[PDB]
Amino acid sequence: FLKQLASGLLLVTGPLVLNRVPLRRTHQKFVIATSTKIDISNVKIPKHLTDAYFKKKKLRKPRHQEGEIFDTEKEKYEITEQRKIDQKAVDSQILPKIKAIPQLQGYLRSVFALTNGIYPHKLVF
Amino acid sequence: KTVFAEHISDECKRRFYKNWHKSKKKAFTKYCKKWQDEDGKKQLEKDFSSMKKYCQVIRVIAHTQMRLLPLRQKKAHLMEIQVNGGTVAEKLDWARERLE
Amino acid sequence: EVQVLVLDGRGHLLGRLAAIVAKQVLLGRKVVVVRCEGINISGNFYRNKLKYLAFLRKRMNTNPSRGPYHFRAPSRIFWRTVRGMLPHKTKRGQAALDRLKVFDGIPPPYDKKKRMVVPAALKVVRLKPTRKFAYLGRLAHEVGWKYQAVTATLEEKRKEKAKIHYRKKKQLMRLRKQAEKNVEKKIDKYTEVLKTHGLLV
Amino acid sequence: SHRKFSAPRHGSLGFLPRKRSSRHRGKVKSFPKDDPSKPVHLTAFLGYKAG
Amino acid sequence: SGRLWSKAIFAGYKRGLRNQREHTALLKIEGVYARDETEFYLGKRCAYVYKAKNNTVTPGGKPNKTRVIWGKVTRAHGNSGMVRAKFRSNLPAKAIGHRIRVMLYPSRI
Amino acid sequence: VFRRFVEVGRVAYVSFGPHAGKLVAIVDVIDQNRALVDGPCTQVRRQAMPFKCMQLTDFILKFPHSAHQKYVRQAWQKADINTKWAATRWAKKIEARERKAKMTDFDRFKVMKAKKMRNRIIKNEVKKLQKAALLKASP
RNA sequence: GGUUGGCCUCGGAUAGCCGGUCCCCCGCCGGGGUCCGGUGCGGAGUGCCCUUCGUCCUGGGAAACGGGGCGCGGCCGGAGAGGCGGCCGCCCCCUCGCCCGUCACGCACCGCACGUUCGUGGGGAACCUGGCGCUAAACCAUUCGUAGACGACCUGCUUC
RNA sequence: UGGGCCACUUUUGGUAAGCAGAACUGGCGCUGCGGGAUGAACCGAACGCCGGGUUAAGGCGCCCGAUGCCGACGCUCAUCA
RNA sequence: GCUGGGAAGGCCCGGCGGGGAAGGUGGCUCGGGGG
Ligand SMILES: [Mg+2]
Ligand SMILES: [Mg+2]
Ligand SMILES: [Mg+2]
Ligand SMILES: [Mg+2]
Ligand SMILES: [Mg+2]
Ligand SMILES: [Mg+2]
Ligand SMILES: [Mg+2]
Ligand SMILES: [Mg+2]
Ligand SMILES: [Mg+2]
Ligand SMILES: [Mg+2]
Repeated sequence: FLKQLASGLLLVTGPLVLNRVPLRRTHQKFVIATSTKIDISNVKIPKHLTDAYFKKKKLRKPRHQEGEIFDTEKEKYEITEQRKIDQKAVDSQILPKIKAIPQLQGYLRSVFALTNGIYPHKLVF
Repeated sequence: KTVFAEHISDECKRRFYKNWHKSKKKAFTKYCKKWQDEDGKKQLEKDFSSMKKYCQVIRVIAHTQMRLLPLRQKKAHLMEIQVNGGTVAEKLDWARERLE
Repeated sequence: EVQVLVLDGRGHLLGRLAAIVAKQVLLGRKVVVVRCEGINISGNFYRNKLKYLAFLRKRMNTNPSRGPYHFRAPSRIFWRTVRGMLPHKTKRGQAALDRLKVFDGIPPPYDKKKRMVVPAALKVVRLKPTRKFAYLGRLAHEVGWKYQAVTATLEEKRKEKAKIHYRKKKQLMRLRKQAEKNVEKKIDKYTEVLKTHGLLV
Repeated sequence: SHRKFSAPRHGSLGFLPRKRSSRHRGKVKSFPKDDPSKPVHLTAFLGYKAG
Repeated sequence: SGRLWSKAIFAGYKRGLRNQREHTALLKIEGVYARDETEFYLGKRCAYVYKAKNNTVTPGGKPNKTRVIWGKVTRAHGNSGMVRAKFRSNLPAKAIGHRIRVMLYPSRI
Repeated sequence: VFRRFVEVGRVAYVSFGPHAGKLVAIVDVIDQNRALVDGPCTQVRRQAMPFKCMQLTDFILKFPHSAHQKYVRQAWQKADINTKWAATRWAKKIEARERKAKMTDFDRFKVMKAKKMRNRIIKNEVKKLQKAALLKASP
């Protein structure tokens, strides 16, 4: 977790080289806050990483009225080189702090699952 | 487990048919070959050994001889007759030597 | 849960175990009770035999073949006790009753599996030690069950095989302890982690 | 009320389903109890009622 | 890669002995056998997932035979860890003794 | 057959109730169901306590019955029951249970990795021992 | 239509248990008697096992007497409902998979549900594709009369 | 409408009666609902169609919602409890 | 906040004491025990 945005959405990046999660928004209702943390104080999140930055883009049927000629092109969202630049900028100062403490990178690489014996109300996260 | 003998008589084989006239008399014709081929002989020996090891009571299937009677019927009567008086191995040896 | 719950009926009280089993099978769980001849009933044997004989007396005067069916196997006796606690005349209750399997002795499917125990139904904790009790196997045998002897012989045969299996398991555990004390320099690093987090005192 | 005089019931309920036998041969239904001390022997036979 | 939902059993409807309020359901969550343990699951989303004969649209996927009725845990029931749940449509009675999933989605931890 | 008795001075571990998890000393007995109980060094003031929530330990202090808390505390500190208790297998089983309960997600992950490696090494050595013990050619 | 890792097993006692070890008897393994530990069960079902992001550079440890075979062939065990399990021989493969690290990559689908398994699920027809194989009965009609209200039942019908 | 009946208590005749006859209040009749397994009258409570909360009388092994409390103290063994 | 302006309790070996005992400490006596 990096910061809370102006809309209350969380900005997260489990670094893209670890678990394929980019700089992404998420809702705090739908995340579990674990007790393990890293000191990401003194890392600089770029100022332009805002809700306007992360809002989805779309453009359909401006001049198109009757749908018989397919508009199913452009459905492939493209990763902007700006997004790649920002991902590298954030990761280049997040990853050194992750490697500081032992086997945290593997913990971030693994996913959370419920084993048939374990119960979330008994789990300490 | 049930083990039948080779060369079952026609009067006994009639018991297995409701219409022996229209029948082609195929009963036990593929079972009887296992008394002569090597793999079938091995299987029969294993059946007898397992009966010795696991069975508590053995019976012999025996049939009457219809042709010796003055009756109209030619279809033999089959029944299981219990073998008493001895160990299971002893009564299986007795029944095996009494087969046919 | 999703697995089959296998319970060992020895040392359990009839009605207590039947109530637990009935609730389990009504909750959609598959329950198998083995060794129903080891089930106990509180109260002395003559009293419980009198209860069963009074059950035997209840038959349809006009046609006993239509009348109540008195099952004499201990497994069927326990099954009928559970059916008394299920709503067996509805489809839901019949499905619950179908999710239950009862055996006298431990047949080969379940004699190789671990058997559970229900402490809330156990005679040792539920019954004062000064109280008398009856064995379901003896009660069934004396009200008409025919296979008490053969089940006893098969159970002793099974117990001999289980003793051999247990000796092998103890040998393996001794060998594992020897291996643990053998490879110790290359193991104490992870042993320390387990001890730090409370596994492996 | 009770029947005026006592009389034993007609017939036995031990043979109660007075139906046609499901078999013609007649089955044994109980062979003699086996004791292994005796010599090996057969326990039954089939015959035909001549007269 | 993993289950991510607690297993629950649809035990029945909220009821008296001779009256049945089908609009709310009782669930037995695995491992929760005390009333003081049910606090974690209050408000959690729960789903009854089943299969039917015709295909239906799947959000983020191609149509399959899987259907779902959504709901959520509303309060605790009794002393033994049962919970109450309100689903969008009252649960069918064929689901009694079957699986409900409690998804952790609106987490408070 | 019995090795532990309810007696004046017997230290008991409280298993449930308001004072669960603590140690106390039995000071007096009442009515076969309760005891006067005082843990002066374990933060349990003197009070009645049912025997049902007690689990007798192996430690016995020496003081007369219904002696004051000063003397009970002196007997507790002399031959200090706190350290002796912490050294027992019972107390460290309790401690292991507690620190396993407070295990976090990261600690669970690290425990899984360590247990993985430990079990693989142990089972490799087990296979080695079985293979070595299978070379038997003797009359 | 369900389901969303597995547990492959002593017997039991409860005013008692469990484990280990040296002497005696049972044809090299168990049963005793010592002795040594543990017992709010830690050789613990409040337990144990497995643990799934995938690859690429790239070191150290574990291993290297190692892993994977719907590959064949053989053997052994299991009968209570064995519907299962184990061991060998040859061959064909990678030296990888397990832990700690180096290294970057994969649609990063722009916060969102039915995701994730059992699963090559069960049942029913049908099409093509190869190998190995089989060539039957039942009922009616007729006949019998050990049978019989009718059904049903007992019987016979090109061989010495 | 002018056949009433039931219950607490008072009460007459009768051995008594789910009998016959009075007094008082309530009820059933005319009234569903929760509880008493079942039930005209007992206990709770009276009713437009619903959602949430909470109770009454009554309950909480299983049928069957709810004690799956580490409930408290005793008493009791019944071969018709 | 109130109460008996709570009751008990903790610490100050509470100190100068006085008294009462028993579910009797030490000591003494008697009877059974471990070198
Ligand atoms: Mg009257
Ligand atoms: Mg009227
Ligand atoms: Mg009115
Ligand atoms: Mg009314
Ligand atoms: Mg009612
Ligand atoms: Mg009644
Ligand atoms: Mg309401
Ligand atoms: Mg009730
Ligand atoms: Mg209930
Ligand atoms: Mg009486």
